[PDB]
Amino acid sequence: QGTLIRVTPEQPTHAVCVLGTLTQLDICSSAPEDCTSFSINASPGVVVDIAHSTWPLDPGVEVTLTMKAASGSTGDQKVQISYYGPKTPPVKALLYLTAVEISLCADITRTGKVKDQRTWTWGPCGQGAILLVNCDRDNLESSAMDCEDDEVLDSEDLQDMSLMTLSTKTPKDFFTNHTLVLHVARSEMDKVRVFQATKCSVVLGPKWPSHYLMVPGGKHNMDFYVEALAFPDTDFPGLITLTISLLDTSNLELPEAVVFQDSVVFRVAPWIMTPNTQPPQEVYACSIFENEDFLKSVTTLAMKAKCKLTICPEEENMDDQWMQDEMEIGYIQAPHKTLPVVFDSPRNRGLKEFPIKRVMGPDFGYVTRGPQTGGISGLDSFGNLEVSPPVTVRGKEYPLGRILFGDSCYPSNDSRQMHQALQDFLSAQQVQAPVKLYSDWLSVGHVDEFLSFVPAPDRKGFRLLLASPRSCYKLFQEQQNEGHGEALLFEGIKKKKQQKIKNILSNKTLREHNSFVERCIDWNRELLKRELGLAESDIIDIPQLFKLKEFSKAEAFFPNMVNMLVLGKHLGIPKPFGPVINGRCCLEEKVCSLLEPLGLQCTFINDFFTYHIRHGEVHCGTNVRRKPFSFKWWNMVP
Amino acid sequence: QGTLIRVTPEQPTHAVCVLGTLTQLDICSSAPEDCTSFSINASPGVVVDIAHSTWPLDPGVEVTLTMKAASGSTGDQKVQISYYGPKTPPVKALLYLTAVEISLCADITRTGKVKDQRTWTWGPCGQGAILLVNCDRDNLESSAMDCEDDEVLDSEDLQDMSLMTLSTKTPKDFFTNHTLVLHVARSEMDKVRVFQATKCSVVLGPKWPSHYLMVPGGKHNMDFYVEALAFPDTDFPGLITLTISLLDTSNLELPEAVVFQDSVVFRVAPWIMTPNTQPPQEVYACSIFENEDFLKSVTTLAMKAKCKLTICPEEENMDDQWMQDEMEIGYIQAPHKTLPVVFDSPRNRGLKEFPIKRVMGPDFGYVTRGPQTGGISGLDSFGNLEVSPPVTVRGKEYPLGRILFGDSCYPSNDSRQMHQALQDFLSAQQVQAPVKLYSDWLSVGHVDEFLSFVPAPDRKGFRLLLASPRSCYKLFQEQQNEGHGEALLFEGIKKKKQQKIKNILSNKTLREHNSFVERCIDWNRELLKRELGLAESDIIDIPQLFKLKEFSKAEAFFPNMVNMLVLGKHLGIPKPFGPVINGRCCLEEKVCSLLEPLGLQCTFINDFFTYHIRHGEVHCGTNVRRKPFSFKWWNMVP
Ligand SMILES: [Ca+2]
Ligand SMILES: [Ca+2]
Ligand SMILES: [Ca+2]
Ligand SMILES: [Ca+2]
Ligand SMILES: [Ca+2]
Ligand SMILES: [Ca+2]
Ligand SMILES: [Ca+2]
Ligand SMILES: [Ca+2]
Ligand SMILES: [Ca+2]
Ligand SMILES: [Ca+2]
Repeated sequence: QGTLIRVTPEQPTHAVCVLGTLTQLDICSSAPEDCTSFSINASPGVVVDIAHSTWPLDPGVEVTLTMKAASGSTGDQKVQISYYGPKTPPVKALLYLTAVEISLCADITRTGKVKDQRTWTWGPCGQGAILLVNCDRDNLESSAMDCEDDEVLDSEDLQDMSLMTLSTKTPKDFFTNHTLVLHVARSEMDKVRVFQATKCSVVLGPKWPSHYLMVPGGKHNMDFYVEALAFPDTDFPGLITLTISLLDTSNLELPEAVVFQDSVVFRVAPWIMTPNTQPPQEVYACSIFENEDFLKSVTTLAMKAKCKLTICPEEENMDDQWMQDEMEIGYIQAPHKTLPVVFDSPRNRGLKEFPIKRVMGPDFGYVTRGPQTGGISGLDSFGNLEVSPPVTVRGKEYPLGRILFGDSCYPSNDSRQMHQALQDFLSAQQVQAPVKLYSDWLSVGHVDEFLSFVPAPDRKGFRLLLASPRSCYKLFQEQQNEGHGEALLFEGIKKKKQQKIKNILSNKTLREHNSFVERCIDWNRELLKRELGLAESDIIDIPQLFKLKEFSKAEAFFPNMVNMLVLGKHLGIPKPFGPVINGRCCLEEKVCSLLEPLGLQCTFINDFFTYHIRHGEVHCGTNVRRKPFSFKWWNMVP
Repeated sequence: QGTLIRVTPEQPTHAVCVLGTLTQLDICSSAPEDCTSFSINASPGVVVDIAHSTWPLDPGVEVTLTMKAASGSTGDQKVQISYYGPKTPPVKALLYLTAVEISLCADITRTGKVKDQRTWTWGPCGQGAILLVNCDRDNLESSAMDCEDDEVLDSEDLQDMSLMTLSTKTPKDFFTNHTLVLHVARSEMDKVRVFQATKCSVVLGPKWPSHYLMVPGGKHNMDFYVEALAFPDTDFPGLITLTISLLDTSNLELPEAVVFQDSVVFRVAPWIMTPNTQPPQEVYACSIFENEDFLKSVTTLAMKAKCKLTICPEEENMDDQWMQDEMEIGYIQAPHKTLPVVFDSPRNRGLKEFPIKRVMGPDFGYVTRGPQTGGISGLDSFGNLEVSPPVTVRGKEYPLGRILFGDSCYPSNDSRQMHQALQDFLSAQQVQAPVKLYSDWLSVGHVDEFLSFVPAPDRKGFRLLLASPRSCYKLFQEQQNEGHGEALLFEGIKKKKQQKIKNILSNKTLREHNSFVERCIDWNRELLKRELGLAESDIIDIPQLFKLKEFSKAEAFFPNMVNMLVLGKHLGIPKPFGPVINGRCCLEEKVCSLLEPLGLQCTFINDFFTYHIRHGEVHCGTNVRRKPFSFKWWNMVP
């Protein structure tokens, strides 16, 4: 800020001046009469500026003091104002000043180093410290997030927290007559916790919003550790402001008087997803009855992609094989710390405990949203939550991509949507600027059922894959044209009725159902084209047929090959069991023919009696954790 | 959006094209073999563009159709694609198109007239309709806001609502196979209500988020009337989006298929305050026991300022004389309608019914916030809510000024604040960008106790007034210097102890208390200087003394003259009853000497045994409604 010091010849004044503050002098308000003019002398530590060697006494003349260094003792710098007139012997008003340093410091340049306007600004030319939600369990002992209680129990825990340092320089007796208090608005106290480091004891938090600091005179440095307890959300834009106030306590009869305030503003780091184009690090599945052979194929694939593997046994599954749906593995990121965090869906089926019990842990965060009992729908399953690779759309850059999730085309009595709380949560993270797609036409309702993304060595570095009946018809028609109309879809499967290409192509109901699906998909195609700035050369159609079953909702006619596992270049694609022609399933060949030229290795995994007949595939039965973007979210300008 | 139409020689295709849409053609995906090249002929209503007179058949060649006018009948425009090769006789794929107009229209230029990107943008170069919260009572009958029920009862009510028109142009039989639906996200349905005008019946609202529209083929225009039901707030940023979807219902077996969507986005108009610099229109007070003479002075003043007058009798007051505190009169503003709206404080003392019963009415809105029973504090009284005149601060313009309200310097066990719900509400209005000041040091705790603003003919067009002990000391000292030390403050008052200037100036405790107040005020001075971009020449000090009573909180030593009524140039200033010197109270003269040169007329109203001894003055016992800014809030860029 600044302060106006009001000087008089009545007697001397005493004031404090915090270094880095603009201090100002009111000279004319008590200049005695007889007087035209004034002069200023000051001790050598005080710099005096005058705009608008002695000056006339005009009320809009401006005088400012700054102080080069902290006072060694009270009143050790002096200012002397001398009023005089044509025939008037000079009179002196005296000002005794005490200078001090009060620097509340934090990582506002975002480099791991703590060294007027306290605002937070995005971009690489911007400013403001980052703060992480301390939502992992470093505490080996119990089952709660670190930040739910009032204590630092491990010292590891401090690595997650943000460092703020108060740095004072004062006369030795200064806190005789002054006290410093640290504080946070009541508005924000339930979202941050602040520990004083001496070991560590809480000083600010949900229970207390202010704390008198115990600070010795001289040069002193006090270290604070800060954790956030809430992600940005609909009712929290994600800034937390911490303030240091300096109080004058000189008069034992009067109340304390504020002399100086400074702040730092923190922005709580958002939860961020990883697209399939990000290198994989760890893979997840369930093990259930008659599953074994699916799991070896997956194991083989992980191994080729360097990935840690992780399975969930039937004692914990409770029959729930759909590892995709209960959770999503994202990250949070600060200059000093980056760590994965599981977004745990309120789906709450058999896998309900898996995210809490097995995933949340040392350097592994947890978050959840929406109602935990009831109020939910299939569209809340995280097979319906994906994210694009980075894209630029008509000049605006989405360096972390854009979250995608499925929705209906309009709300009705029969329509489903992802719960508002999740949608609200995802938008509040800002940096991935969610897009709504149309998936309610699918029986299960998930965007993973009609799309996937894969890395590609050229263009923008990926391909959007989309399921395409058009493409499967063209392929099958082609095969009929070269004589293979007799070929049998479902060849090699027992307790299932083979069907010939000729009878498939002639089936008019099937051709109708697929035309309706073609429309549902094409709608999303243009939608993705617009909202991700894609062109056709970014997109590849995967031959895929559907059918309409109950409520005229759409299921996969044969294994949904786009519902694949993407481990870098190693694809784990469902086994279509197509019509076999010249030794090979023509589906597999068509796919390979589209993906192998991009460096991709296609492994066809058999999921037929395990997952496909249960209305899901490989992607639906697995999950991946992947490398965080290198791009720092705070450099975006959402 | 756009649509991709996929053409084949297999058979002809049929499609709809909404005018103003980019329609695109996939030619290569089924071009028969034998074929190098293609040509396009089309009926005269279809415009064909090709980038990248006959063209080679390359998949990245681009073909787009636009249509000049609505179809008179189904398929009345044709496109014919001819594939051919070196030795291959031409083959034709046929596309039959139906063009239609679907224009959902609203006042997006903000001029009272309804005639791709559906976003709302601020500023005078921006775009997006405005929508008002229908929070008045045009319904003469009952006591609820118009918008709480599901019906339009008066036709006057429609003047408050916003007009949206659907404008279609189709073949006569078009809605044989297509249906239009109007909708709003479930997220927003509890905040808007939409009536179809035929008279008017609700079609969208809290209970229903979609509605099948009954629309004849041909040229038709359907009128909708929209009201909002919620102001922008912490959980509502203030946009409401209404969408028209076009569905294909051709196939009786398949589900409906979306063909086209368009939207309009409305922004719900914020509640806006009026500073004292805005011309007055209506004045409010109470009448109580032994009040009569206060009320005549006020009546006289209103009359000179052209103002409607309005009083509240003791049957309704219930002893509550503080008309300032229970309410604040602001406005809401759309291009088609502007109307005042009372913000009604949760204070809920004797005047509790006055805003509901007597102020809310025909072209008079109502709003309220915060808890209605308990949870409140004195700082929630609207003597603690003010607004500045328009100001520019370091280049950023605040054309409606900035709300000011009082707060503590930091939260403690003894501190008070205005309730979070009000603070949140005020910030959510955006356009007045509230500033927090320090008022908790006052016993009562209100910013009207230390500041006021008044119009001024020069400079920025106002003066900030601030209470100033400094100034009262200087004045009194001056009077002692010219011999009048003997003069008596409280001269002319019975049952009150006169005190001489000499004994006042010598009273060291009083001089101490006032020094502490001087600091509390000076803190706000710099605070206002910064946040309103003020300079000293914008500010005038009003001589005023205080004392500290209970919890060392500050009360007025003599009637708080800055707690005045401002009716344009006609000021209604409390009667200080100062020491009388040369026929006149020197306080009154000092004030007059500061204000009369700005054109201001100072009337000193006696409120001493009526209000001053009850810890409030003229401003505290009254209220004003004033002319809305002419500047349209939506032209701001907050
Ligand atoms: Ca802890
Ligand atoms: Ca931790
Ligand atoms: Ca769960
Ligand atoms: Ca950790
Ligand atoms: Ca997912
Ligand atoms: Ca109504
Ligand atoms: Ca109305
Ligand atoms: Ca009330
Ligand atoms: Ca009205
Ligand atoms: Ca007010």
